[PDB]
Amino acid sequence: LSEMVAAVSGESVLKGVSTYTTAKGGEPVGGVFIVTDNVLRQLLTFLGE
Amino acid sequence: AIQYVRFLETALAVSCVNTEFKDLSRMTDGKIQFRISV
Repeated sequence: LSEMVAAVSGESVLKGVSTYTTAKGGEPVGGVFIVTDNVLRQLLTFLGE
Repeated sequence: AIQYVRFLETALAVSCVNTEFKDLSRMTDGKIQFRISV
């Protein structure tokens, strides 16, 4: 998954677009993984916290 | 997607020791002479 996140470029030409943030705040939201249900349950089993 | 980079901020600068010398183009040659007694 980190290799997948690394593949996507981090550069936006508008250079300063405001960001969405976590409910705890601070650091911004970087991406969205879209999955199916069994995949979602297995990813939450392997990756906790 | 510009990002400006400073020489002093990158950690590579801990290797070199950096002095500003105002007129380098006029300078022809430079030497260092070490004297080591054994």
